[PDB]
Amino acid sequence: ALPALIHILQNSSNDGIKQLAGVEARKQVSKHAATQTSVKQSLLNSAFNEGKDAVRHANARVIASIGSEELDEKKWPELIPNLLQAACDSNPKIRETAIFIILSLLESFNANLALHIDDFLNLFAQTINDSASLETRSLSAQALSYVSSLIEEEGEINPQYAAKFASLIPSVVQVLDATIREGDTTNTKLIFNCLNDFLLLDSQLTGNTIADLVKLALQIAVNSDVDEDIRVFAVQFVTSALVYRKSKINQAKLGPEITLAALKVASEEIDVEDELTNEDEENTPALTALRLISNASGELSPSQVGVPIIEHLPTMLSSSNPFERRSILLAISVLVTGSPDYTLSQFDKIIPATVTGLKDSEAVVQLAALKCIVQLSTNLQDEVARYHEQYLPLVIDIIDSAKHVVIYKYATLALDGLLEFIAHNDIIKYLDPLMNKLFQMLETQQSPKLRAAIVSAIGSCAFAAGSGFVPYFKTSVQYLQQFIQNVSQIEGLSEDDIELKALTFENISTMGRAVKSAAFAEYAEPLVNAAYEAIKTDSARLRESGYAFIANMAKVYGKDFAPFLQTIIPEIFKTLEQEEYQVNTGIAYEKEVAAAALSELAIASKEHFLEYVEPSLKVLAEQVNESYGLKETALHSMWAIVKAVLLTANLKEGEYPKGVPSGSYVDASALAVIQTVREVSLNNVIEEVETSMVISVFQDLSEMLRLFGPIIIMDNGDSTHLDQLCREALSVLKGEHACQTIEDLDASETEATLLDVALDIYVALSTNLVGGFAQVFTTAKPVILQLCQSKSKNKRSFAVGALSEIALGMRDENPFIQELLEALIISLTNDKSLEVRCNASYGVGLLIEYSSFDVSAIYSPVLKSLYEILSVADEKNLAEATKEIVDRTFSNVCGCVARMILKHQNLVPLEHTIPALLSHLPFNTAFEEYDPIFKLFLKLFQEQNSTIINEAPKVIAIFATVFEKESERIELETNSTLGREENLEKRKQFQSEEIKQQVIELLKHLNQQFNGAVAQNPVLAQVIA
Amino acid sequence: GGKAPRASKAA
Repeated sequence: ALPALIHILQNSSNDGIKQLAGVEARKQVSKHAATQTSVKQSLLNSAFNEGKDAVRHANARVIASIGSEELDEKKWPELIPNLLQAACDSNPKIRETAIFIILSLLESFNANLALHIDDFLNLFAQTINDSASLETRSLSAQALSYVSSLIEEEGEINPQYAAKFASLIPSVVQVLDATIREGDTTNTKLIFNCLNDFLLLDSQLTGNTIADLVKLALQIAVNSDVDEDIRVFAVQFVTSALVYRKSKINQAKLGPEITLAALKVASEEIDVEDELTNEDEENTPALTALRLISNASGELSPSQVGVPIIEHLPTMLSSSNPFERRSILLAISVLVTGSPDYTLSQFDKIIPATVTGLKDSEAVVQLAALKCIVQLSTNLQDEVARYHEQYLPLVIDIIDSAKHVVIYKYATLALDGLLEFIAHNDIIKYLDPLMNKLFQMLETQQSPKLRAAIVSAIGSCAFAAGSGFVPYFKTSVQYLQQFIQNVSQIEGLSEDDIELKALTFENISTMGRAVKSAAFAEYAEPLVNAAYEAIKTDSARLRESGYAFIANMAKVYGKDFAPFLQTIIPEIFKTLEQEEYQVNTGIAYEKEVAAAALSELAIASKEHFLEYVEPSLKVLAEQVNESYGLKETALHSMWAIVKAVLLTANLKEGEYPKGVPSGSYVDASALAVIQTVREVSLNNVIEEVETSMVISVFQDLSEMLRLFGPIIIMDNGDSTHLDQLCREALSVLKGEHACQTIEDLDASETEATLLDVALDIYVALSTNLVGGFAQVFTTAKPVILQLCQSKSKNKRSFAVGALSEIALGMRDENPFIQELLEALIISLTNDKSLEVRCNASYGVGLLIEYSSFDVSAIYSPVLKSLYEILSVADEKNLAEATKEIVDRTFSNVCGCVARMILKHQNLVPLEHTIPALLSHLPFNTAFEEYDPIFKLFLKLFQEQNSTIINEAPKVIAIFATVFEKESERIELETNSTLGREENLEKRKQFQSEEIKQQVIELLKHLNQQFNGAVAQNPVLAQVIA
Repeated sequence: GGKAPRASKAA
């Protein structure tokens, strides 16, 4: 039934047919009597005599598939011995076809080939250097990939084998050199695949080569004589080494050379007019390099990648080669994602640089700066926004005079991200001109790519402006209603046409968050019906926009939206169970938003969601096990369901009973939900090798414990899951967790974040358990104290900050105050980082406040350090370390000094300390530190202490600012867009209503004494009465 | 990881 295909292969007069049958014959080898030997020989003659290689290869592959099958038992024992013979033949063409046939056998993966590893090692050790056929040398390198996989299959790596295999690696490098010299780009790529497979190998096979392979790929990548496609192979290889063997790169300190190599390739000339008008190649060297810098920034420490880029920013930005100006800007835009914190600290350099880019004559440079700004905004959202007064005029001017479509898109996109995060009070100055400009722009531009960018920017105005968007609400929906007609009719629409509708659905729902239910009522019903139309549509992008609309609806209507659950939850369920492979990115994005919608619905529906809890947790749990890209988000939504249940049971955030629970402060039904998700959370952290998975779980557990207490991790006196959680978290601190193991080493920002989120488990358990935390804290304490000594500035900062917060959780029930206080004083006194000393001073005051032993010996040294730290922040104030840090250091130092005066007034000489305190008041940030200062003011004035009594005018002025700031906060609280309450606690001036009343009561007393000084101030006269 | 600091319109 099968032999037919072979005969066509031998005989067909037309030559292509011989080949076409060979392709089919190989496929049909497995299914398909005494003369199986006659068919073997006919193939071998054809495979060494046929004229043209393609037919030769066609014959050879059929032979190999036969050999693997005819190796159930010893059915063809001479095949491998004959091929080994022919590969040593004097005729180079005979050797070439022999190695080709051996390669096909190796491609069969027949388990019996492992019987021959030493044969292959000996043969390929010779044929790899064959001086007659470069093709034969390349096939031998290709063959070596399979031989290595065989030696690793063995129980124990044969040491003799791996020494032979590693000895061959320089030979493969010699082949790579040869193929590049002869221009055989087909084989150059194949050798690059061989180099890529070495990355995955066990270190015993590769020797110490991997670092030198990287060095060599960089030599190839930077050399512009080499063909473009070959250089891409080299950039990709180094990018591949960052993923699979960054430990080797670190050992060679290759990060900076990689960064600089990628920087030089990125500066090469590109097609300017294509960049400017062609709406999105990453197979040209300069673009591939940007992927290299991006991956380098994610995998390595900012000292290895970010610092080299910033050191070259001044010379490249002023270069007369616009492509060097363009490069450094795009280098920054790709650095920000993996090194956000490092990038933020360089804003004193980067913000002016982006401004210079916007001012450039060359549009390619202007486009780069805008891409940089976009990237910065996405990543460090409000930080970029604060510089709007410089940006907005510059970006508007570019929009007004743009000559290319891609500059217009990125200028609108840059405006979108800036406005999205501008403070509510600052947007008010601009809101009317922006609004009229955006709608003037929406009218002019008919390209759906440009209209989508404008609609998003308009939605960002509403988001920032909150209630201040009401005057524009009706006219905006009137206009935008046109882009959401015929939602169901998705045929005859382009991809950009789909996106313009989807963005309109999403940003109209953002307007409901800005102007709330009352001003949204006019259009609620038609818009919700259209959103359901989108959910049923065959466009995943369109369904995704529908779920986004509903999620924001949940925020607007709360329980009032509950009658819609019965229809919507089944549409969400269908979305979450979709098959995820075409991967179909639209479905991944749709699944993410549907999951957000399901979480938002659960929170809002309250009691009405209970009948959906079990089913929702069933669907979500399945996605954690089987979904390819939704595990973290799916697990997060389970915890959101838990939050919905616990709030429905009227467990109020932060109102849980402290200490290890002997039983449960939650009813049996809610406890069963918690235990379910608590079980899945531990299962996805234990022996988990995805660090993003471990981070996500630790974040969810931290947030849930802070909100609802130890019942999240423990109940009924059983601490099995608590011990597991700390066992895992302690592993991450030691650097010994599975996600880590694939001591002083320099760490990436992701690696450091992993450290911080594990510390956050301890910080949250200490507030949960108070004195009951001491037992659990005993193992981590030595590790964390050791981390306070790291060569890493962020690690020292994380540990000291976490020790300070742990102190706050344990309060006076902490049996280690003396030991912790001693460590933090060393940090306060000797650390070279202002940020580290900043966090240290907070813990020092807390520890002193909670100490019950004699601290008279440490007051004087600590106070001297506290005045010196006021000295290093003073100089910095006048002209690594940001202004935010400096201002926080003043707040924390003053809080620490106040806590000490409060604790042991007799030990502190007030005549000099009170003015130092006053001179740094009012605060600019860290208003939590007012709490001890208000308390100190209360006590000093109650004792009619002379030092404060003479300072009444400064004290009155401080409270004028405090109450002025407090009312501004209350106005912002009511007018803001729904759900932007990220920093609600941080802008609070008072830590409690009780202390706020004491300050008011103190202010009234101050009015009688000092004869109405208090009421002279309009702010305080209002609060006094 | 302590006092010094370490979602939006989109979904």
